[PDB]
Amino acid sequence: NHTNVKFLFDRSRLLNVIKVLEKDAVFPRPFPTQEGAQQDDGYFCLLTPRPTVASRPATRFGLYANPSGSGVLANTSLDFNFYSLACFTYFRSDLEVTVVSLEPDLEFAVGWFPSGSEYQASSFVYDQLHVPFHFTGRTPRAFASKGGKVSFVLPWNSVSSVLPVRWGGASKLSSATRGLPAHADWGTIYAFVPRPNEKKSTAVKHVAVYIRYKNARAWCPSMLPFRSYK
Amino acid sequence: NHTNVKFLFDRSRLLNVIKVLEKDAVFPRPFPTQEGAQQDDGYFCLLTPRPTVASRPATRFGLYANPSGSGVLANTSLDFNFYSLACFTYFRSDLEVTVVSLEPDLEFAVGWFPSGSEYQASSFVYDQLHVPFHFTGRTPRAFASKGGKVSFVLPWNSVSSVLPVRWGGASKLSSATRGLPAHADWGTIYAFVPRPNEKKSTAVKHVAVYIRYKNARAWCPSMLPFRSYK
Amino acid sequence: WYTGRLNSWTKAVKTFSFQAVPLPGAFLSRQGGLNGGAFTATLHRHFLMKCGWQVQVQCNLTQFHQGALLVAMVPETTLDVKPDGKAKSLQELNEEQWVEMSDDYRTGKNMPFQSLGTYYRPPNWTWGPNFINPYQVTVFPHQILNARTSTSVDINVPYIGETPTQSSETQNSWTLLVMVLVPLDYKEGATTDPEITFSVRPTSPYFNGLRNRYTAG
Amino acid sequence: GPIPTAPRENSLMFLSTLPDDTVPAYGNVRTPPVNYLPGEITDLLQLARIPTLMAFERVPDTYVPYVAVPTQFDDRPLISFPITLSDPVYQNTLVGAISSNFANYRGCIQITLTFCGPMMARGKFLLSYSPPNGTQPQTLSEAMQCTYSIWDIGLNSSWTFVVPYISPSDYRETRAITNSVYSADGWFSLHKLTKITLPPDCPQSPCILFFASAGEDYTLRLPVDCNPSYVF
Amino acid sequence: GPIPTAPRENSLMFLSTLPDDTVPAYGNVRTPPVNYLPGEITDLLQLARIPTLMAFERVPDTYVPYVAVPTQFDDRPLISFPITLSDPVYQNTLVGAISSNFANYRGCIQITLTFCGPMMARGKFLLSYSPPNGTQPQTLSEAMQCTYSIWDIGLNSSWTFVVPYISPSDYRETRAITNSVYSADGWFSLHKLTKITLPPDCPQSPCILFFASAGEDYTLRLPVDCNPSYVF
Repeated sequence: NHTNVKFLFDRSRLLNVIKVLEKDAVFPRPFPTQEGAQQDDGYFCLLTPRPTVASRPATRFGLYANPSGSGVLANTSLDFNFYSLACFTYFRSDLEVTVVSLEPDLEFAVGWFPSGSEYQASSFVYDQLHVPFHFTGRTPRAFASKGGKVSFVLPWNSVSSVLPVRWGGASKLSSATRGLPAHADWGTIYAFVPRPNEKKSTAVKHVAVYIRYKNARAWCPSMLPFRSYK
Repeated sequence: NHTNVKFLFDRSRLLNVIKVLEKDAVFPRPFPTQEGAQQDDGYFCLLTPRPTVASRPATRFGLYANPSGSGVLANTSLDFNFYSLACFTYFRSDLEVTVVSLEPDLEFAVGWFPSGSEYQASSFVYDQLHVPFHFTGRTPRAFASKGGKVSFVLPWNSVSSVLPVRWGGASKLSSATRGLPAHADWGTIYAFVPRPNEKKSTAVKHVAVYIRYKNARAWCPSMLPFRSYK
Repeated sequence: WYTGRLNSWTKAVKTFSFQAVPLPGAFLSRQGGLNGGAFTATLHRHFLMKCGWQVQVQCNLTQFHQGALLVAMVPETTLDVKPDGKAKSLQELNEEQWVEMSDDYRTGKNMPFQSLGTYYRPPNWTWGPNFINPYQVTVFPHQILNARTSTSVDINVPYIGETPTQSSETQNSWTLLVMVLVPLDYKEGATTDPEITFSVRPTSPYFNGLRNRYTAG
Repeated sequence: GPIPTAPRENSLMFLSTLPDDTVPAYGNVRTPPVNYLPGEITDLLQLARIPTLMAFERVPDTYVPYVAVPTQFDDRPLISFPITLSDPVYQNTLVGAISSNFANYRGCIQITLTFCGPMMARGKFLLSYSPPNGTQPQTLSEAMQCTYSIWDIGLNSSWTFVVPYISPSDYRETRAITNSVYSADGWFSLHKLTKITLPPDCPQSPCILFFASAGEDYTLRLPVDCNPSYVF
Repeated sequence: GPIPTAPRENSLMFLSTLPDDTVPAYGNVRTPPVNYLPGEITDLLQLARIPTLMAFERVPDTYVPYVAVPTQFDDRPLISFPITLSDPVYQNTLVGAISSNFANYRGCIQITLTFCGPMMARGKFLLSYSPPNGTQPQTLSEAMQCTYSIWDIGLNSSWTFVVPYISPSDYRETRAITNSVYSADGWFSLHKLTKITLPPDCPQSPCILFFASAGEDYTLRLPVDCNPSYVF
């Protein structure tokens, strides 16, 4: 029974590593983007097996094999395991998320919103203490003790009927890039510390992400990636 | 079914941040208040979505957009989410309370009393150690280990049949301000450390508050706040 | 029934080379000298469409000919565009005459993408999800074209799509391609460089909406 | 037997939307019955159905919930707008406000119009809807090709109009961060069909009003947290 | 009564393949029905059954999925290879790719061949399989002792061939870190039986192709994690 798609696609795998928020911060802005902006990177990540760049959907995958240069570097990701696993033009399943710290004896919470929405900015001031509004909202916020462990299951949250593995259409009449999907994701995830911005610290914190597919289904078989004869 | 008021009003949201008690302390006194009093602020908070100032009911909302000045600043709060959510002249529901620390590895307990009562003052002396009486009483006192987490549900505790969202009457025959309700709250909450006052420390501690509505109902629809065209 | 002319086979064509006809997109450019005349314009006055397809091929070899051609229906392909992100021109078609294999297509490397801008460093592109696997093409609905027995092509693919229906000017979920399995060879005197002709038929369409003729953005 | 302690994977956590209840604190309470209050509410659809009045910025900071038919004539529509809830025109309607607190919607949109003018004046009007295309239609000729209806001035005073629900999905984006097929759905417009009649000594410049309401199949989804900007 | 707390031996742990579920987060959701999509997939065997084309490095970086019958004659087989999925020849077949993601396999292997040449030419071919031994057989005489079959050129154009499943175990190693009995299973070869006929004025050098597919009893086991080398 090992060949069953359900029995195959029911295990956790790492996705990406992200830093820990310490302020409201500005969300990344679409491309092309000019210099001088205050948008910060490496704090927000989108839930999607397909390639992405700088927390946004993408078509071509890249890597920084050349370290030297000038400018701002970017994040990238792609589910090597999922893509190599099998062939399916279409796919749908519930996405399960789990997070574990990568620093000694740390405590924090996590925040999420589904597709179509966007990060909530701005901050309040309580008794001379500034706190971003993202602490409270309509959507779940999770809390864990020191050490840390977070787990829950998100339901399907995209308008499209299924998730296209290799799509070839366009999304809009003008300037739309061919083949770039629209909402093939489960939303965005982010982490933050329940402390006022006034007590920000210089040392950076980093955290990994693991995901798991539940109740997977597929359609319209396809091809598999080529491997060299070198 | 998402449109159902019950399915909507069943999630936790932040309310306010307060300091941690270290002594008996004097309760705030009604307005107008003259200088030289020993009443201290930022320790007691009332459970109410409607606007409040200095831990007391209020009519007009204010904010300290101008930091500079002289005198004593005040606390304020209003459930942005609840007010923007919908329209209902009347409302009633059980109020659920939850508290989490905002400092590293802290332990404490919480204390509460319902409407109509007031803070119990004065302190005893045991074997040359002074302890406020608020430690013991007729009403619940909660205890948690280090790190901290507090949760419980309070039943409805006000004489009025429901909670008026936008009221326009008066409470008393003489000097009563029009539209200011009387007991639209679930009581007052406060936090303290189980240590003698003799061992007070200078460093301040701060704690947040989260609330959640259970089994909500409404009547007599109303209007919604205006938004500018700027 | 719409008919179109493709480029003519020549022995100079290498192996794994190909050309494709993305339906219904090719209609806009009247690819291969094809003019439906009714559906082509009817699409303009509507926005949403949902129909099937039915294709055919022809190529006449002779007793003293040999070769092998691969024809298949590959969905969700995006090979009908230049690497920049612009579809090829008629001059470019007449020039190339064929799509030659390249590591770029093997890896999905040079498929269209958005430039990052001045804020970012230049990333090194390595791979993409629209790669081409030359050998495993046979998996999809397909047929062979052998000079000794190549008669014609026939296929009937049911409708597919991320949604029950899509916009006409953008939708592309089915595509026809031809591949040269064995390079053509023959003794001189018989039919030289036979032509390749294609036919297309939609089935059970349902045009949606109503508006004036679509206007360029 | 002893506690067969099976440790839980991720206990000792706080979660915002945990459905289960908690421990009671001060049970054994009694409450005053509230059956005497009428006008109970069940779902926001009750308020969403009741119509309200839209508005437009004054023609060259005062938005106007009415439009007056001009004496001048042109082939372009007199008033039109895209059907997109993020537009300012809906930015104060009850339907728009409620929709602003959800990820997506589903169903038809209902529009109503009203006339306010003289006694012995008559005229004709044409209502039309146009799905999205390269650009908004301009000429009444181009609009006529699209779906349209005839509204006579004198037959009735409110020729109700409903935009059919058309989209290549099951829902649509309530807010449009970037223009997309699932977000915008073209535009709607009104055209003056023929010159109206000006009777003796009656005032001029009649007045017309428009109202919007959610259709019977209107439905929202995926609640979110509000923007607190209105406090400012 | 009070919680008869029975502490668990190793709770407060995170495990990759824990089968049980977790707490729902945003329940009470509805989805668009997807019954309209045809071509549903159940197991990878569906793709594993469909045949595909192998290839070989060009005879003295271009692998070739075809072989042409030469005019020269020798007793050695014209094309042969070991039956080992790790070999390059299978390194792009669907069966090979799928097998590369498992510890072990089980079942028979199916092979198909096709001819592409002139009209008035005929010939004979011999197919054979040889279990492992000291070294691969070379002469058609030696091969003839092993299992073999006769494929006529003219009777049909694809004389399907299947290698029987033989091994001293229940499975075999999908990949061979070191040569072992359970890993390799000898070789398979094809021999030209007799000189083919060259008719008047027909072209020369006919073309032959080979295809591979998993047998009806083919089965994998013990999934593993992939090699991500293909990204480079």
